[PDB]
Amino acid sequence: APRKSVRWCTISPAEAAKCAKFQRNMKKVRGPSVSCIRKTSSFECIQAIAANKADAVTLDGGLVYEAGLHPYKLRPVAAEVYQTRGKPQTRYYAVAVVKKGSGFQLNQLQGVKSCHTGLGRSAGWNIPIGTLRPYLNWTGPPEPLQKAVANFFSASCVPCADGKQYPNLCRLCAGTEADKCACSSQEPYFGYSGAFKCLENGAGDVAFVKDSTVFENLPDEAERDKYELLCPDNTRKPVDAFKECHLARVPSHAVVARSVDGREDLIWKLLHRAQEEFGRNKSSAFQLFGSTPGEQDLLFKDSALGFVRIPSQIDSGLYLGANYLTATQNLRETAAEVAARRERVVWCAVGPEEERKCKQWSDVSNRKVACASASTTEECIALVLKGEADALNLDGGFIYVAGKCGLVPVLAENQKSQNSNAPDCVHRPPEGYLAVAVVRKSDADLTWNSLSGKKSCHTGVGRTAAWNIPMGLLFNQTGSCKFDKFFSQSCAPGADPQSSLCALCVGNNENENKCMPNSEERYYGYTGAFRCLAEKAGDVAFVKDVTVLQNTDGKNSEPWAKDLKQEDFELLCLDGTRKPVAEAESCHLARAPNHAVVSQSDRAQHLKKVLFLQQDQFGGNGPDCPGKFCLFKSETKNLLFNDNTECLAELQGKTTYEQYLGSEYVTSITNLRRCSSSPLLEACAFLRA
Ligand SMILES: O=C([O-])C(=O)[O-]
Ligand SMILES: O=C([O-])C(=O)[O-]
Ligand SMILES: [Fe+3]
Ligand SMILES: [Fe+3]
Repeated sequence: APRKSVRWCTISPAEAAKCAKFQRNMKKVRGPSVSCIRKTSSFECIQAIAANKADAVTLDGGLVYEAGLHPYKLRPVAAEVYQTRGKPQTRYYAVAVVKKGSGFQLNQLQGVKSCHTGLGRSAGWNIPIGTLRPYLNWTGPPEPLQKAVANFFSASCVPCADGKQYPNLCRLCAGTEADKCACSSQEPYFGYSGAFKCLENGAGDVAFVKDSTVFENLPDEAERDKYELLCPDNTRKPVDAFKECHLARVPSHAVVARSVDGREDLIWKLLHRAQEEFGRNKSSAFQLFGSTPGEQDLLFKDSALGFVRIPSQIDSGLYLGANYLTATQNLRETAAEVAARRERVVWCAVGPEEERKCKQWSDVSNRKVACASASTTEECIALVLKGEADALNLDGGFIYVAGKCGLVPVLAENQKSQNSNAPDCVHRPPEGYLAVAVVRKSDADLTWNSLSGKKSCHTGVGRTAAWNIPMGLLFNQTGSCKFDKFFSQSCAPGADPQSSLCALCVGNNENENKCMPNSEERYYGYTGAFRCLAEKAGDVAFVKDVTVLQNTDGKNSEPWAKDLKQEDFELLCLDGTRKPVAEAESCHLARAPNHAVVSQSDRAQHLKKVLFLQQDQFGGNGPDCPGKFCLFKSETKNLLFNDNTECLAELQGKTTYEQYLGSEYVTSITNLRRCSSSPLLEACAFLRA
């Protein structure tokens, strides 16, 4: 029944002390007990936490990165919230502060003395150095980055820098005997504030710090006017114009904990009580976000508004973002590797079969396209968000998720529509597809109004024609969020493997991977959803009209398909009526938006280019189509794109998910959410907050 204490990790005496002050006042307030361990650098704490010696530590974005790397695998539990000069924030701008009357611009730092927070930190190293890589004249990875920087900066103070090999790196650092250049507050030039004393005490010429460090030290606007900011456009701007004059916007410091058995909630309990009891002028007996003048930013960031709990799918990569991640991974890659990645396009393929086709696409494209893969669509989208993949075609349902996370639709699928299959396609307005409810002509008993307790087949949970269109209509007539109870048993890949929804599913061939939301599940997709209805494992199938047409009347030859005939099938009309498959225009549940390709608004243009070429080579009228590759085909498995796609068309203006999906559907998707939400949809609300 009782639950233990959080062992907080400290890096230097002063910090140990404050930590003790913290433990003290905490028990005095009969709140969660703390313990204070002692190491000599955050790098040491990461190790200490990973080896189960400590439990938490506040870290800078840059170290969050290091922490989440393999051997350690830590994860950000809570993020500090900040000033903003406006609305509080979990992001800050890294900047380069300089004195007025020094003349040099950003592209002229060669030979200057520089003061840095510490080796490894966002705005004290990762951001400025990455920005200055182009002037470093440095090989790449085999050659130590430090050997590069040390040669550029005439002398600097970069705490934790191997001053033994690179003495120019520690040169300007003040600090007694072995105190000099320490990776803690021992070294007086450590952190946003030391980087500023090192600047202000005229020891260096430029300081790479946070957007507020100046104001944190110069309360009087007169003091400030003696300083300026190096803008990335080789101009200088006043210290208060950081929104415009910044090297970059990094994510806030965070409290990291182990990934397995890290006691996240003990940690959050602690912090929650601490803010409430000692945060913003709660107390006077102890102040959490305040430190001494000899040393600042002790334990946490002085004057942080508090913390926000970080959701649980969120790992360092998702936390940092593509942008930050890339630049950080960039300082550890050669110019060629970097350059390579920026020009290829990395598709995310979902599950085993999509990846094989992806591999073919790769070789046949002479690697203009490379591949990445994940078992589930959300996993692909996360890859798209960490920046490991660049795009993936998605169904209305998930276009919505992608959008909620800030990805935009690039181009949309255009099935072999019907008017003039001349060049129209790429400019043909996407016309969507009719979602329908299909039942066999046999069970003539069955109708819309008698679906209750019958068995059902679904393409997948989260998808338009299956999930989103019927479920949204039923939840209407039934007023209940009990989705797994409406239909007797069902198959809807992606559902709880232990719920009724996963009951009718079958897994792959030797029946493993039952219910998985990918091709492994034989009943996944519009095809699988139909097979289900057809192998008599289900009574009603929710797919788009065409699905019937493309698998009956010999068209599909797979054992199950072969003998089907469009005649054996009918459509359940909303008004209880029944019409044959072909009648669909007068008996559909709804008209959904074509699947569409999505990417970060960043890559969209490049992405569009490559896609327009690739599809011109192996597309619907691709010259090397049957020849060496057909992008839009896969033997009815609908791999990567639907097998009836003529081309990937323009969005006709609909450039945001809300515009693309349209008012109604976006709405209709939110109402349902009243019933359910997802860890991704949840992780993104935070990340895009
Ligand atoms: O933490 C740091 O050093 C930074 O943000 O620059
Ligand atoms: O993609 C789906 O599942 C659909 O359109 O029904
Ligand atoms: Fe920082
Ligand atoms: Fe769809």
